Amino acid sequence: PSDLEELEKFAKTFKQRRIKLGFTQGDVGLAMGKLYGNDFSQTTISRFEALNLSFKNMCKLKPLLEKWLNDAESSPSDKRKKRTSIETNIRLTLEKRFQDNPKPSSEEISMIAEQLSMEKEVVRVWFCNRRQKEKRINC
Amino acid sequence: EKPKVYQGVRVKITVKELLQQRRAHQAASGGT
DNA sequence: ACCTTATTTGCATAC
DNA sequence: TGTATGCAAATAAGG
Repeated sequence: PSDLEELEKFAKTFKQRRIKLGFTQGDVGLAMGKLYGNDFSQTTISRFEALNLSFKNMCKLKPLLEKWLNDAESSPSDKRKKRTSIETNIRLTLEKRFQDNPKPSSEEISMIAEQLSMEKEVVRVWFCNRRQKEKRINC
Repeated sequence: EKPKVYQGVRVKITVKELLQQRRAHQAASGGT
């Protein structure tokens, strides 16, 4: 159980205690990756300490971070796909495909995947995300 | 300098924002 | 399946 | 050289 009051104080306390232990934000995530299956990023740790994550996202991460800090203070020390980086050339081709066909078919997605040497699901997700972006930018 | 249009996804409501709203409400409630 | 809407995250990069 | 952040891939949850 947690409350906004407790979360505000843990983020303050966590940053203070981690720096004294000598861990950087990225090191915390990498240690989290060994302790817990999912490897967390420096970006996520910075957002947790800045209270710039959702209430439930923070409530979920707090116990995992608390165990690491207490376990690491005790003893001295020191299922999610990796984000695919789409190079500028691949992105420009995909944007061109989005113009001529806004919603590609699975067969069209498969061809584009072979053309740009990318996995199909990534292309499918890219078009899904791209469509949502168009909706937000142009209400 | 010209304002850009924010492109991307944002946390709809951050804990930071929720905390700020409480303090605003608490200020009015404390007075009343 | 994969469309949708709605969040969770993380590269890349500016500080 | 760490930390903050824009932009957006990955995921979750309904049709």
